[PDB]
Amino acid sequence: SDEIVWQVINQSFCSHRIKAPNGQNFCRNEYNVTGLCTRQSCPLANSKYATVKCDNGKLYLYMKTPERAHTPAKLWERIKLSKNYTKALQQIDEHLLHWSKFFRHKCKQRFTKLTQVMITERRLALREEERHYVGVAPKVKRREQNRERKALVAAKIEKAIEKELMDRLKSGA
Amino acid sequence: MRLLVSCVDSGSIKEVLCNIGTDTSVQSALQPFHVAPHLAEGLKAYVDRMWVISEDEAILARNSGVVELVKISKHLKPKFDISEFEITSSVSDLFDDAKLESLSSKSVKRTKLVDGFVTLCPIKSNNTFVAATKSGLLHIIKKGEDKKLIKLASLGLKAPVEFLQLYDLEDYIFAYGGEENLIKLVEIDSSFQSLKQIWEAKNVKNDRLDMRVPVWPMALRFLEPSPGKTEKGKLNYQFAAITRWSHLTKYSTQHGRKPFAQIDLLPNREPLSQMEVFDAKGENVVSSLGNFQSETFNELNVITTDYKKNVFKFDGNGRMLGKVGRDDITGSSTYIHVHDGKYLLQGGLDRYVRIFDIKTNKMLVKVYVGSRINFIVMLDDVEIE
Amino acid sequence: NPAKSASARGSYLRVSFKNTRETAQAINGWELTKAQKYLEQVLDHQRAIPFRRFNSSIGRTAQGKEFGVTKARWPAKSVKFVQGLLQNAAANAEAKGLDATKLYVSHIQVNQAPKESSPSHIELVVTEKEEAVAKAA
Amino acid sequence: LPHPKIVKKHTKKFKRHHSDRYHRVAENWRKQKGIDSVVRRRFRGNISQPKIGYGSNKKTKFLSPSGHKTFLVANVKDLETLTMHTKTYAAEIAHNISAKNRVVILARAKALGIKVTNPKGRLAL
Amino acid sequence: AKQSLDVSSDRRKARKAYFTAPSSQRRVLLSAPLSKELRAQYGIKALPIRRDDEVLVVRGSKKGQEGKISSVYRLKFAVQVDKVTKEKVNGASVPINLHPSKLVITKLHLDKDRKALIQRKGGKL
Amino acid sequence: NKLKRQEIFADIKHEKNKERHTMRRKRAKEERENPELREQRLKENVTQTIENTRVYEDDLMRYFNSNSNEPPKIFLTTNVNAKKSAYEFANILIEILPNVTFVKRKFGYKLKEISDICIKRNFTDIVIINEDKKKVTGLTFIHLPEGPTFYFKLSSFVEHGRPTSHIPELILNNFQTRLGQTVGRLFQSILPQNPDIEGRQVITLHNQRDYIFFRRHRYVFKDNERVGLQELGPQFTLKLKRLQRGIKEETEWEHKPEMDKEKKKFY
RNA sequence: AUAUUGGCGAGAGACCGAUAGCGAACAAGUACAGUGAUGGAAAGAUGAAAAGAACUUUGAAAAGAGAGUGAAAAAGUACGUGAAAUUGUUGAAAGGGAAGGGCAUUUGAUCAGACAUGGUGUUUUGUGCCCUCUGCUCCUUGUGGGUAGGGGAAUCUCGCAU
RNA sequence: CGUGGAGGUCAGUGACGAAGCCUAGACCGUAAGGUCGGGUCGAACGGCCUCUAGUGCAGAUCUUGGUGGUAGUAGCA
Repeated sequence: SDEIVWQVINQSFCSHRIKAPNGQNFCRNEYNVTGLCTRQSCPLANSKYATVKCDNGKLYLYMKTPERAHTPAKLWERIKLSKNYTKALQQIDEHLLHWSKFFRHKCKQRFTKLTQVMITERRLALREEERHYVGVAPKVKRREQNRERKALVAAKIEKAIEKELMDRLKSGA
Repeated sequence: MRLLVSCVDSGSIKEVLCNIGTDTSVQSALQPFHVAPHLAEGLKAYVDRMWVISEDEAILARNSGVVELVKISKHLKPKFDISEFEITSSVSDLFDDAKLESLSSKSVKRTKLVDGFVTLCPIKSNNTFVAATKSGLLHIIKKGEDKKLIKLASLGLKAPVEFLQLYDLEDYIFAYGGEENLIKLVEIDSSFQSLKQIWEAKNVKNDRLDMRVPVWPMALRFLEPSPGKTEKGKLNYQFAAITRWSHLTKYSTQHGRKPFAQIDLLPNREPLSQMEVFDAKGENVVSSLGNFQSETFNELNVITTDYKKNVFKFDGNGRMLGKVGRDDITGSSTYIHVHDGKYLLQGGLDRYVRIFDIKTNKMLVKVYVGSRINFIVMLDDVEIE
Repeated sequence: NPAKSASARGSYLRVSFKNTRETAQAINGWELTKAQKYLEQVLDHQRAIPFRRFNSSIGRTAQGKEFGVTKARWPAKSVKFVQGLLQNAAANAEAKGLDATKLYVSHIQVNQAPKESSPSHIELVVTEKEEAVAKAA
Repeated sequence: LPHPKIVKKHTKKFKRHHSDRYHRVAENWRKQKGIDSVVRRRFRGNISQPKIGYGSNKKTKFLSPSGHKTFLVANVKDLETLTMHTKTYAAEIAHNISAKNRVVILARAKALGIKVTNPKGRLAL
Repeated sequence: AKQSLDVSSDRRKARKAYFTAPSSQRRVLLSAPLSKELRAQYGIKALPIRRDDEVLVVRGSKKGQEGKISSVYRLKFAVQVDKVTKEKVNGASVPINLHPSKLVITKLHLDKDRKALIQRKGGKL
Repeated sequence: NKLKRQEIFADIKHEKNKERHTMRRKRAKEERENPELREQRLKENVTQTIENTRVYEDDLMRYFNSNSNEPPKIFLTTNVNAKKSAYEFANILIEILPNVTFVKRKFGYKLKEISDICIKRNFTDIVIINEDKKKVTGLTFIHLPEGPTFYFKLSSFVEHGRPTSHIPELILNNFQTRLGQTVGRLFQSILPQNPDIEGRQVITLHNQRDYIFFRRHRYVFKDNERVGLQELGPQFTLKLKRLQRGIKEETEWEHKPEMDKEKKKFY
C-alpha cells in the first residue's frame, strides 16, 4: 500500500533520513517539499505528491499521480512555471486544484524560497572580491615555517649591515 | 634555428641564433650562438605585430603609431651568418588614443588604455598590407615600387576591437570583434575605399541565472565553407572563435546568426586568449594567415593561452587535450604560434623564448632574452656547424 | 635573537642531578667572564654554591652570606661539567663570530635523564648583552 | 528569528565529586553510591548533582546563542535539505570535511541563506 | 572471483609467501613491461627483466629518465639502474632503487633462451 | 632484532667517536709543527652549504616605479571590515612609508573605480593590508597608473627603540635575480629617498632565501673599525607572490608550492 | 560408514591484535635460576629510498656546535603517533601555624565578536527563455516537456542587468 | 549514553590530512556524553537502521609497567 510503506520506512529504515541533533528528521529524497521526513511530507509514503524543483534557472512544478505507481520511470510529470512570481502563484494554484491544502500551500512556499534564491545573481554581479578562499595544507605550513627559521639563521643580518655600512661610509665621506 | 623576437623593456628586436636543444638555464648544456639587440627604440615605442615577407625583407609596427619596413642583410663574424637591420620607410601616426579613453567608462581594467595594432598581415606576391587598431581604425598600407611605403585608405570600425582576421579560402573579406562588441563580418572593396558589414553575430540565450552571457571574443579563425545546399540570403562562413569568458564558440552562418555551439572550456569562466590551430601529428593544416583548411569543425584543434601560466590544447568539442610545458613556463604567456605546423613559439612575461615540438609535447629551445616578449617569428630551422 | 646566541648541550651525564640543578642556577644570568672566574673560585674554596632546594645537612658557611643563604657547599664534579660546558659554548660563539666580552648565560636548564644510575641532561645558552645607542635633535 | 529569551538554568559544568583532588578520578559525571556519602545525601555546601529539574525549556532546547538548531552537514547534498529551514537550523560543517571541499559548502550556504556555525574552518585569504 | 579451491585468498598466507619467495620465484615477480613499439615488434606484453637491457622509467621522481639496467637486486625486489643515481654529499654516486612495474623496457638483451621465452609466449622476433 | 641493534649501533657510535677524535689529536699535534698542511685541508675539504651549492632599462625606472623628482603620495587602505590589529598595522606603515594618507575602505568601489579616484586626487601607489583571522597577513603594493602589482605574506611581527622623526636610511641585500631587482625595484620606490644621515636610522630589506626580512636600527661608530646597532621598529618577514603587470590583470610569477620541491632555485 | 588437541598438506573465521593472542610476532623453551627433577622471562614499527648526518670546529675519551640529506629529522639507528604521573627552566599569581570544593562578584591577563550591505516602489535605456513570424522533436491528455531560424521594441516590467 | 566486531545504508569522510593526542578555546545535552575551532599528527574512519560481545573502573595488602616524596639522608669497615 502506502500505509504499509510508511510504517516500514517510518521505523525500520528509510535509508535517506538525517537525524538532526535536535531529534528532527530530514528525507533527503531530492523530490520532497519539506526537507523533513514526515508522513504527508515524504514522497515515498504519500502517493499523490507535488513539489517545485529547479533544474537550470528553470523552476518546474513536478507532480506525481498515483495512477503511475506501476511505472517508476514516468513517475513525475513536470511543468515550467512562468517567471513572474505573480502569475506563477496563480500558475501553481491552478494545478493544485482539489488537493490537500498542505501541498496547496507548501508548494507556493517552496516556490518562493527557490525564487528568492535567484539572489545568486546578486552575489555574482557584485562579486569582484579581492579575497578568495585559500586552503592551508599542513605540509606547506612547515616548509614555510621551518624554512624561515633556517633563512634567518643563515642570513645573520647584523654582520650584513656592519658590512654594508662600513663599506658605505668609506666611499661617502 | 633563427628567430625574430619582439622586445618591450628595451623596445626592440632580438635576433636569436642557436641549435635545436639549446638551453640558457643549464650551464653544462648548449649555449645559443648569437643573441643581439637591434633597433632599441625605447619602452614608449615597442613592436606589436611583425610580418615576415621573404629572405631579406620584413615589416614591423610600433606602439608609437608607426609602421616600418625593414631590409635585412646577412654577413659573417663556427661559420655563422648574423643579420643587420635597416629601416627603409615608415608610415606614422595611425593610432587614435582619444577614441579609446572615451569608450571605456570602466569597460573592465586599464587605467592608461594604450592603443595598439591587432593585426599586421598581407591582403592577397602583392606588396599590400592591412594594419588594424583597437581604436577601430583599419589602415591599408602599400609598399611602393620605389621600396617606400604609402598609406592608401584609412577605414573605421565600431570599437573596441581585440582581433581581426582575414579570409583566404577562395573555394576581399574579414571578421572582427572586441569587448562587448560582437563578431561582425565585413566585405571590403578592391579599391579599399569601401567597407560593408554583411553579417552580424547574435549572442546565445541566457544561462541559469538569466544574466546576459558576456561577449568578449579574443581570437577567431575560419574553416573552409560548409558543404551542402547553400541557402539563399544566408552567407556561407564557418568560423570558430574564443572569448575571455572561456567560451570556445563555433559559428556557421549557413546554420544561423547565433553560434550552434557555445562551449565553456574551463571552470570559473577563466580568462582565455589566442586561438592557435594545430594538428595532432605535427602537420600543416592551415593557411599562411592561419585559418583552418577543412570543411568540418571536428578535425579542428586549438592551442590557447591563459593569464596565469598555462597554455592549453583543445579539440572542436572542448575536451581538454593537454597543457604545453606545464613545468618550464612559470610566467604568463603573451604570444604563441604554430610554425610550420610542427613547432611552437611561446614566450610571455617570464622573459624566455620556448620552442615546442607539437607531436611529443617537448621543449626544444629555451632562450633568455631579458625583455618581456610580446611577439616571435621563426625565419629558418637549418642547423649551424 | 638566535643570530645573537650560542648554545651548548650535554646529555646523559653521570653527575648527581641534584648538585647540577644548583651549580646551574647559581650561575644563571652572569657575564661569561665573571661567571667562569666564579667557578675557579668554587674550585679553590674562595666562594661556595648557594644550595637552595636540595640542601639537607649542608654545613653553614659565611660564603653563603654573599647570596642570602646560610647553607652553601663546594661541589667539584658538578662544576667540572658546567665550566666544561661554558668553555664549549664560548667556543661555539667564536665560530659564530660574536663579542665574548658582552656574553652572558641567558638560559641554562637541567633535567634528568633515563636510568641504579641517576644521569642528567644540561643545556646552557649564551647571548650578547645588547647596548650601544644614540639619537639626534 | 524573533526567538524566546533562552534560559540556561544551570551554566556550570556538573563535575564529579573529588574529580579535583585525584588525577585518576575524572571530570565526567558519575553518581556517588556509598550510603555514608554526603554528596549522595545532598548536605549543604557540597556540589550540585544533576537532577531532572535542570531540564531545559522544550521551546528553547538545542537552540544555540544565534537561536538556531545545530545541524551537521557533510556534503553539499546534505546542506540542501535545509533549503526550507534557514530560520531554524545552522549548518555546522563537519570537522573532517577538507579544505578543498569546504570552500564549496560555503558557496552554497551563503547563496541559500544558511548561517554556517563554523566558517573560517581550515580556510584562509 | 576465486573459483578454484586450490587457491587461497588469505592476506596472511599471501604476504608471507611474497616475502619469502626464493630468488627464482622472485625472478618472475620482477617483470617490467615492454614499450608500445616493442609490444608491436614482439607481440607480447611483459618479460622478466635481466641485466644489460635498456629501460625507460615512467613513474616516480626519476620520470622520463632512461637507462640500461645495472643489477637486479632480487633480494630487495629492485633494479639499480646506471645513470639513474643519487649524489651523496661526499660526492659518491649511490644507485637509486627503481622497481620493475614502474620501469618499461625500451631495448631487449637477446640470447638463445630469451629468444625462446618470446617464442613461448606468442612472439615473433 | 631490536636489542642486538640497540647494543650494536651504540658501541659502533662509541668506536667511531674515539676513532674520530683520535684522528683530530694526531692532526692537531703535527699542525703545531707545520701550518702549511693545515691550509691544504681548507682548500680540499669544503663546508658545502646551501649558498655555496645554489643551483644557478632606465626608461623602466620612471614608467613603472616612483622616482627622485616627486613626492610619492601613497594610498593606504584595509580590507573590508578589519579590526584593531589592522589599524595597529597602519600606524606601523604610517611611520615608515612617506605621504601615506591612510583611508578606511567603505564597501563597493570595486577596484577600477578606486583607480579612477586615485588618478583624480593624484596618487602614486595603492598599498592594501588584509586580515583573515585576528592577525595581519597580506600586503599589496600596486603602482597606480599602468600597474606593476605585488602581494606578500608577512610571517613575523613583534613588540625597545622608540624612533626619531628623522628619515631612515635604506639598505638592500642579495638580489642577483631579475625578479629580485624588481622587488628591490619596488621598495627603493615605496620608502623615502630623502635620508638625512644625522638621526642615524636604518631600515633594511635583506633577502636571503626568498624570505625577505625587514628590520630598522640605530648605527653608531667607533674609529676602531666596528659598528654597533640597536633594534628598533617592527620585526617582520615577507614572501613574494604574484606580480600582476596590469592593475590586476595578467601575472608574471605566482608562487606555487610545486618550487619548494626544488630545495634551491630562489628568486 | 566411526575416532582423531599428534604427524604430513591445505582451506577457513561476526576469533586476538603485542600487558591480547601459544611461554614465545624478535639472538625463545632462548637469557637466566636451581645439586637435580625442573622453573623460565623481557623484548614488534626510522624512512619511499640509508639519502644513517660528508666536511669545518670544541673535548685524552663521553657528548656538543656550526653545515647538510629527507616531504618531514616537530623520523635520528636512545629512531611512527608520543598521553599521564613525574622533573627542570621561564612567565604570571598566592603564601602570618594547612591547601584543594560550592554560591557570587571584582580586579589582572586573555579569547571571541558579520568576504553582513540590503529590502520595496517608481524612471531611463539595453538585452533574453519577452512579443511576434517559421519550425523541429519526446511522449500521455491538457493544465504538457526539450530545442532552431528570422525580425522588433515607438508599450512593457515578462525576466534580467545598468 | 558509550566501546570492539557483523549485515544494511549514507553513489558518507579522507594526504587540499583519516584516526589518535593536547588545548588559559566555542556550542549542545539535567546527565551518560555529543559537536566544532586551534595545535601536533600521518592512513584510514564516522553517522543512521539492526546484530553481536572477552563491552564502561577509584579502590580488591589487585596484576604488570612507569614515576615521586623519603634524600643527596642512612649509608661506602
